[PDB]
This record gives sequence, structure tokens and C-alpha cells, in this order.
Amino acid sequence: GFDVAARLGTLLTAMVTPFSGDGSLDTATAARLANHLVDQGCDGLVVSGTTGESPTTTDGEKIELLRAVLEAVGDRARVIAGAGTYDTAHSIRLAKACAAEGAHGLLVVTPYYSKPPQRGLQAHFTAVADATELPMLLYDIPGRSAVPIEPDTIRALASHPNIVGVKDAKADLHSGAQIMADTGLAYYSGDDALNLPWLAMGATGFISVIAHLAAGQLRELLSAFGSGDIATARKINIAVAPLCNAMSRLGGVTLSKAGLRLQGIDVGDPRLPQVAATPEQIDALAADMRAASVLR
Amino acid sequence: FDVAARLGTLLTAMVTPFSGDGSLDTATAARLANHLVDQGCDGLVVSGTTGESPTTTDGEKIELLRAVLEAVGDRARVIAGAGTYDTAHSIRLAKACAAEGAHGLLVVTPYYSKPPQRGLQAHFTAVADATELPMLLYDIPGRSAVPIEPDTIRALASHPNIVGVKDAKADLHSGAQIMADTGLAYYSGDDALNLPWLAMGATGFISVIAHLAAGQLRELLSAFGSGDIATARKINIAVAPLCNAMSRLGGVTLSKAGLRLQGIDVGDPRLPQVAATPEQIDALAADMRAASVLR
Amino acid sequence: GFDVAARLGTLLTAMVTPFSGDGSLDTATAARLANHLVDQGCDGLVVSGTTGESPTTTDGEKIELLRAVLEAVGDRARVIAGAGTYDTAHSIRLAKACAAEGAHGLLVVTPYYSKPPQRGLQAHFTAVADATELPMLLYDIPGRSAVPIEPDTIRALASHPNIVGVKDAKADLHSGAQIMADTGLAYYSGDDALNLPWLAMGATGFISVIAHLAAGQLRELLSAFGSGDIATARKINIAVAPLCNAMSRLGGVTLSKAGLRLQGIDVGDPRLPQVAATPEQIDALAADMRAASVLR
Amino acid sequence: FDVAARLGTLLTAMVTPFSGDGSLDTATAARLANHLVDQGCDGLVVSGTTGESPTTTDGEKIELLRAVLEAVGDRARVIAGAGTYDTAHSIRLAKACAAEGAHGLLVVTPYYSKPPQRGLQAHFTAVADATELPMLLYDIPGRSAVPIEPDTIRALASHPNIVGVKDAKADLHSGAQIMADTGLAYYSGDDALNLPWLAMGATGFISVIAHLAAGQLRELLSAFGSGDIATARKINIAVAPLCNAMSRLGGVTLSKAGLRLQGIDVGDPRLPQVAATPEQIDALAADMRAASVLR
Ligand SMILES: [Cl-]
Ligand SMILES: [Cl-]
Ligand SMILES: [Cl-]
Ligand SMILES: [Cl-]
Ligand SMILES: [Mg+2]
Ligand SMILES: [Mg+2]
Ligand SMILES: [Mg+2]
Ligand SMILES: [Mg+2]
Repeated sequence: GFDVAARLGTLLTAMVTPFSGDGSLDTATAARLANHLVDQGCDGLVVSGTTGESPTTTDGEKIELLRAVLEAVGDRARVIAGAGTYDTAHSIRLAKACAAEGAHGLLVVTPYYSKPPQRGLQAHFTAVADATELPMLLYDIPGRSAVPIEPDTIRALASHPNIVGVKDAKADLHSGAQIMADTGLAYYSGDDALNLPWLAMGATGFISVIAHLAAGQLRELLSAFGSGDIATARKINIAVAPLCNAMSRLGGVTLSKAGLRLQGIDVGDPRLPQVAATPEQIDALAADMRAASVLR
Repeated sequence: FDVAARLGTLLTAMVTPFSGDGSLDTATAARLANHLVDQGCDGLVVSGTTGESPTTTDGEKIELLRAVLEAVGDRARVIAGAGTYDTAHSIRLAKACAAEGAHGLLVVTPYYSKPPQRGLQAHFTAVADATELPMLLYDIPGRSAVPIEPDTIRALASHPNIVGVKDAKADLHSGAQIMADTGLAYYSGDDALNLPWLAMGATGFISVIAHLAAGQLRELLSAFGSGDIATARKINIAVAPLCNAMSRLGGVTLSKAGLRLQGIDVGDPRLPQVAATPEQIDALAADMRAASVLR
Repeated sequence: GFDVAARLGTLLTAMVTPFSGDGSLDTATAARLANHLVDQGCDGLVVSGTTGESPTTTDGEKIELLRAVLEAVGDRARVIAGAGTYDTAHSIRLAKACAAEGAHGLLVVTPYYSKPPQRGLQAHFTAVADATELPMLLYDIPGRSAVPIEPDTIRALASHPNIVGVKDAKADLHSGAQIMADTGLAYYSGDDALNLPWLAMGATGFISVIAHLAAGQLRELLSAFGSGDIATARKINIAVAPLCNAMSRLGGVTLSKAGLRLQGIDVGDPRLPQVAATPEQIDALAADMRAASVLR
Repeated sequence: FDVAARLGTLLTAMVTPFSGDGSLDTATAARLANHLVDQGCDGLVVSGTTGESPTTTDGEKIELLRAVLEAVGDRARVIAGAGTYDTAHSIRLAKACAAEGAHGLLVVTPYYSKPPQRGLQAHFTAVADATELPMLLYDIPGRSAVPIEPDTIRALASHPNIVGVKDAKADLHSGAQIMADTGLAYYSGDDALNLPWLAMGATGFISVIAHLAAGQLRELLSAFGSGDIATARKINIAVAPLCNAMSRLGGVTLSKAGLRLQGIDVGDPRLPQVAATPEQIDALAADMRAASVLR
């Protein structure tokens, strides 16, 4: 019908934006990363989201990235472009620009920082949803944006034809479960810590940060859960848990770029105010990656 | 030690029925305990928070425990709530429960006074040391104002009597790892997270909504454990309105009002807990009809 | 007609309950401490509050301590008895028993742990207020009790003739300022960190933990503020800040008992689940005490 | 460096007026700036959060700054908001503000992206290095999702250009000590805490309700400064309803609706911010009457 799993994917990486030594956009590496992540078992990628350092890249860079990633993997994976900011006008421009590039879908985070009221969020999300014909995910992350999309807002927004699901970092699994049951909105785990809980509650899949490093295992986790092998699912979730722990220490940006580098896929360093892992951080990260069998 | 056999898989955090005058009603407690077991609970927690442990005396708790043991103790596991924010008292209580023949203990993190982790460890250890009963830690920082930090849980794990955790902290990721590392059994201590906890390998539920929907929770546990997650998810959705009602009322007000709606009068809460208002009963009745446990 | 400052005091210690070596109630030491604290500048004391280890003492012990304290200082200081638990009927017995002993007022904390609704709190505080003729203070401390006394509940309760004030640890200075203006409820700073901001907002004084160690400076701080010398008040508040920092590390019970010992006033150790300071914690506290000029 | 003289004692976190079509309205900005200075503000912050920094372009912010400098720069201190969650952008914006002749910078903690403390420090250092302007840190974790931790503020205090903090974090105890240790100036960034901040030695207010009640906030600062705390307390009570309306509406909706109610139309917010509904206007009007800033 709208087949969210087919149209958006089941395992997506909230993909980093590789930068060169010169700190500029590195689209060739983005292509290589995108290919690698899909080969490792991702069937979708979110480009220019939070972990893609959307705050510090320009509109132009976001479009160049999306173009490169679509060229690299667009015929065999779903490419979802991060398109929202705390500026409704800007989000609509970016959304239209992403659609014009051929993005397969949009991920639109709750306007952050400015704490609009729920009716402002709701007018914001529908305006963005009205801007293109692309399927759109809400990204509910009050821990970064400083306001939740309240359940009544999510429910009101669900009736928008273009708004098809929720990337959740709010962790209200009880509320999201009901929302799903009532509205048919698809949910993606937006927090690797809750990947397995979310699947139990009927999430469609993951939009994952630790997928940068452990996509193969996450794919296996999805396959095991999917075939009702919960014991295995649980065991894989435990196996990757050190990466999620490392993520708590470093955040996704620092972790993803340092961890990829450790795996021999240099994707450069974060842009200020984000920072590259320190020596000791790289150390501790390497031990977790070893523990999760994603580094020798 | 078989946690599922010894403690159960579906337990109600059972109310303590009071008479019209406010006094302990053990006859109704027996009748309730029988009902809850017949509906599908294989264990009960008596004199926990939902059992209004704050407002009942030691004597009342013991009276109730004996009544419930006598009623269902041959056919279900009866775990007694035994800790407060007072180690000496908790010890006394745990001992009094063991002397009555309680099958296990549920020991909440000391509330209010916010001891440091080493105080918590010394406290749980002292309680664990006081009887030979299996003991669950009850981690509910939202009530107690301090968590049992994962290191503290792990240190406690190696106490022979400390066999698991009733979790209301919702740190599913951390609980999962603790389980994997220590073999501590986890019980969902918050109905909202029943299904997520099962996914993470919880042993079962120590439930409030079980007062009203034990049969469905049992079906949820069986569907889940048989490998039928889609049916488990459906059942979870079916009972959600009860968890919603619980967010509005709290477990004590909900459980007493809902049982009354079901025709099992268990009296009213003791101050500072309060009986549902007429409006609340009506809204509660709507959720209960929605959950197919009334009318 | 009720003069809160005269009836309840301006500088109170949330006084520890001294225990002997065997853990038993030490009333002779309580009497010595009560005298010391009054001599140092407190004009009132709260007995059997949280810092007095109300969770771990019996009713009998509370009554015995109250008597010892009234006897020691009740002729020249106000003696306020902690009477609230999460059990209304118990709080009533306690309140009555304290009234019968001659307590000058009651401090009644929000029922903890069980999270009654606001109407439950209202019925609870009312029932306790109805139990005796004593003036009564609400102790709003959601950080321990797990529920606030909401402003509407406080306002409702202000309408009781026996409820005369609030010991605040909620830090809603804006709300408390308005409550005071609207209701004439007196406020006492219940968290030493906010003593000075609370005075700015019209608090009557402090019900203090660090007063165990620094009553004289707190007295000076009240006097400086009262005479409008805010610069001096701010200076003193800075001088005693290390004690407030130590309190963050140790909690009040541990800090008060270890600190008094350091000062040559041994008041024994806390009862489990509270714990005595470790030698390291004692060293760190001594450094803070010296900085605050309340230890050689 | 005289912070009071160089940055002011009473500043409004000023709205950015938009025309009917949503476009920047610099004439009304100039109008508004003159009005606020005349009412008692001795500085203004332009293109802060209340100034809708999220929804205005760089060009608009510069145009507005230029107009506000022309309007009141000779008689008031005009502080330009210059921080975002992008360090290179913040640097551009700071430079651009300095080139316009801004008297100082207000730089908010990078929001949303939750950089670590060392990222914050490198960020605020890079922005502080970018111009010769005095700079205020704006610590508001309730919006930015990370605090500037005390150690970070203390490390930053040593930067010659970093001269103070606009606080919305409400850690009065910590700011008090930071002030004592570093000489950093503090401004109350949350009207609720204006009076408590003065007690702790804040230099003044960077205020939202100053849009409506600058004159009373001025009377407050003066009463406090001369040692008449009783009067300061009374004034703070008198304007409290404005702070309460702010809790209902947020500063942007409140400021633009309230100014309109006063007869200074500054248009409507840009999405995702929203204009007050009719009921909200009524309820706001009632508070403004209570605060004697509306007939
Ligand atoms: Cl939700
Ligand atoms: Cl944990
Ligand atoms: Cl309040
Ligand atoms: Cl701070
Ligand atoms: Mg839809
Ligand atoms: Mg064990
Ligand atoms: Mg009164
Ligand atoms: Mg400096």
C-alpha cells in the first residue's frame, strides 16, 4: 500500500557526513561508506541527519551528499534525506531540494532550541509534509530538541498522507505502541539502546548510529527477531551493547567517525562544536568494538 | 534455583483490601488472592506499594500474608513486600515474613532518605542476610528518589539470596546486560514495559493491571514465550487503556476502583491515598470496557 | 496575629539525632548539641526531621528526643517537631504526640514514595493540621518525596488556620514568592544552597543543615540581609559555600554527623541505610570546613 | 572593563518585528528599540532567541542590528546574538556583527547536537577569538540540551573577551561561586529569577518581560541597588503575571502579542513559532492589566 519497510527500509544508518583532511565535504568517501553500509546489510541510509552533522553542513553540502549517496546506492537502498531544522521556511526549501535530487523520503526532526508550542510543531510538520510528495518520518527526540512531539500531535499528524512514521528517540514505548496500533504510523528505533524493545512493540526497524560499525549484526538481529528467534536477537543485542555503551561516552558523531577510522574507513573528523575522539577515547572505543567483534 | 517456579511468571502487586471502616479485610484478601490466581497469576506480591505498605502496620502485613498463604499458597507463590527506608525495620519485617512462610521477598530501594550506593548495598545485604528466602530488589527511583545503580545491582547479584530485580527504572539496555552477566531474573515492575521487558529476557511481570486483566497478561506471557510476538503485541495493545488509566490514577486508586467496578469490592485506599472520584470511575470504566475487562 | 519569626524562629537547624556507639538514642548528647546550636545563633531547631534520621528512629525515640530537646533549650529557642510520614494516620499520632510533649510547631513533609495525588496530599496535610492546635509547616521536597506540593495545593492549604508556612526545597522561587504575596504563608529556605535567594524573595529564614557547623555565620548572613547589607550577606554565603558543596557529596546526615565530630562534638554515626563518612570523606570535609572557617 | 557600562543593566531580549508578509520590519525594530530604551533599558539584545534567531537569515540579522544601532546605539548598548550550533557559522556571524558596530555578543550554548564540554569550550573560544567584542555566554540547557558546566565556564572566564554569563540554568549557588572566583558578570536570563539573581550579585537582566514592563524592571534594579529589597520584592511581585503569561505562551508569542496589546504592533512570529490565539490574548491582557502595563 504504502509499504514502509520497502519504501524506507528496515535497517538504516544515520550516516556520518565524511569530511576531507581539509574538512571539506568528501563525497567520494560518502559513496564508499554508503556502499559499505548497504553491503553490510543496511537497506536504507539517512543522510544529513544529526549524526550526518546537519548542524554544521551547508544546504549545498547536504545536496551534494545526497546526490553522491543516491548515485552510489540509490538503486539498491532507500536514501532518506534529513530535511528539518528549527526554521519552517528553511525546512520546506531543504525538503523541496531533497525531493528535486531524488531522495526517497525525508526525516524531519522536531524543531529544536526554540520550543515552539505543539500547535507550532504541528503547523511546522504539515507545512514540510505539504512541500513535497515524499514519504516523511517525524523524528521525536525531546532529549535534543527540548520539546517532545506530544502523542496528540503525533496522532493529528498521522492523518497527513505524507507523514508515514516516526523515528523515535523519546523511548515512550507504551505510547508509541498505541500510536502505531491506532494510526498505522511506522516506528523506527532511533536509539540503539532500544532497538530490541522497539521491535517487540512492532517497530519496522532501526535508524541506527551503531550500524556504522555493526550493521551485519543489526541485520542479523532483525532477521532473528523477524523469524521469532528472540533468544538469538537478544544475544546479538547483548553482543553489540558495548557499542551503545561507547555511544553514551562519545555521542554518535564522535563515535561513528572514530569507529569507522578504527575499522580502516577514514571518514575524517567532526566539525566544531563536535570534536574527534581523543587518544584515550579511541582506546576505550577500540576495546568496546573488540568486545562487539567489530574490530580485531 | 528456578526463579519462574519459585517466584512465578505472572504476579499481581496485590492491593490490601480494607473494610468500610478502613480496617484490614483478610476475608476479601483471601477471596481476591483466589480470584487473581484463578485468573492466571502464579504468584502474588503482598504488602508492596500497591498493597499500601506505607499505611498498614507490621501486624496487618503479617495478618494479610497469612490469609493469602492460607488461600493460595499451595497453588501460587506468595512473595512478601519487606523493605522500607529503615534497615532494622526491613530486617524485622523480612524475618516476620519468613516466619509466616512467605515464599520470597520483594525489597524496595530505601526511599526518601537517599542513602548512597554503599548504604543501599549494606541495606540490601543485611536484609538478604536476615532470612533464607529468595529476594527480589525493587528498583524504582521514580518513587524512591535513588536508583540501584548497575554496579550496586551487580555487586548484590552474588548474594545467594538475591535472585532478581523487579524493575521500574526502565533501563532496558542496562537490565539486559545485568541479566546476561549475572543471571539475575528480571520482572517487569511497570505494566507499560511488560512487553519490552519480555523481549529483553524478563522472567515475567509483577503487575498492577493484573488486578483487572490477569487472564490477558497470562495470554500475553504465553503468546510471547510460545514465540508468537504478534499476538503478544496485540494483547499488550488490548490492555493498554488500563495502563493509561493507571497513569491518571496511580495503581492503588486504580486497582481498588477497578476491582469494585468488576464486582470485587476491596474498599478504599488509606490516606494519603484516595478513592477514585465519580468522574475517575467513569473514565476508568471506559478503559476497562476498552480492555474487555468490564460489562 | 501569628508572628512566624517569633513563634518558629529565623535560624533553625534541621538537627541530627545523636546515637550512642551501640546505635541507641543519645539524649544527653542531643541536649548538648541543642544547647550548642542555640548558643551559636539558632533561635529554633527542627527535631526528628530528615536530617534527624526520622526514617530510622522509632516514635518512642522521637518523643524522647523531643523532650530532651525542649528541656534543654525550649525556654529560649523554638522546638519544631518533624511529624510527617507517608502514612496519614501515623502522621496524626505523631503530630498529637509531639503536641502533647510541648513541641512549639510541626514540620510535615510531603508523603514520600507512594506518590499520592494532589487531592491526597491536601486531605493528608489537612488531617494533620486538624489533629492539634500547633502551627504547622509544609515541607515541599519533591527531590526526596517524588511528588511536589503543587502551588494550587499549597494555596488551598494556606487556607487552614494552623498551616503557617513552607519549608522549601523545591526551589521554585518565583512560585513561592507569589504564594507568599498572595497567602501570607511564611517560607523557610530548606536547602542551604538557596538560603540567600530565598531571603531575597521574602523567606523568613532558614531551616538549615549546614547550621550544624556554621550557625554563627548563617546568623550573621540573616542579620546582614535584614539590615540590607546584601554585599555582606553574599560574602558570608560565599564563605559557607564549601559546606554546601560537602553536603552535595555526602548528604546532610553523613555531613552533619562527621562535621560535628570534626568540631569536637561527637554525635555518633548514622543508622543504616545511612552511613558514616569514610576516612577519605572525612578528610575532604575537613578541607571544606577549614575553607568555611568552621574548623581549625 | 565595566560590564554594567559596556553591556548594560537592563536589556530586553528584543523581538524582531516582521511585516504582514513575514518580511523583516526594520522601521518598527527601530521604533521598538527607541521605545524600550525610553522605558528604561540601557541595552538591548538583538537577534537572540526572543529575536527569532532561528528563523531569520544572516542578512536579516545584520540589517536589524544596523537599524537598531542607528536607532539607539548612541544611547544604549546593542548586543548582537551570534551563536548557533555551528561554530564556523557563529564565527561568521560574530565577525559580521562586530563589523556592523555591535557593542557586544551574546553566544548561546550550541543547541540540539549536544557537543561534549570540550567541544563547547573550543566553540566559545573560537567565537571569542573571532572579534574584539565583549562576549556573554548564554547558559540555557533547557533549550540547548546541554549546560555549560561550571568547569567549562571557569576555563572560559580566562578568555579576555568572555566577560559574563546570561544565565537561564538557575544554578544560583554555582553562579555565585563562579562570580566570586572569576569576576564574570551574570545577567538574569530568566525573568522568574531576576530578583534571586540580583541577590547573588547579578549585574542586571537580559529580559523578555522588559518588552512590556521595562520601566518596572528598571525601578526594580534601582530599588535593589539602593538597598530597598522590600520595594524590589514588591515590584517583582507586581510583574509576576507577565512571567506567568510567559510560561503559558513562551517569550516570542508573549512579546509580540503583548506589544500589540500595548499599541506597538511588531507583527507575528515566524513558523514554527505562532501568534497568540484570541483566548491567549485575553488571558495575556488580564496579566498585563494585573501588572499595570495595560489599561
Ligand atoms: Cl508519544
Ligand atoms: Cl541498571
Ligand atoms: Cl510552588
Ligand atoms: Cl554552573
Ligand atoms: Mg500519514
Ligand atoms: Mg544471587
Ligand atoms: Mg494559613
Ligand atoms: Mg574573561
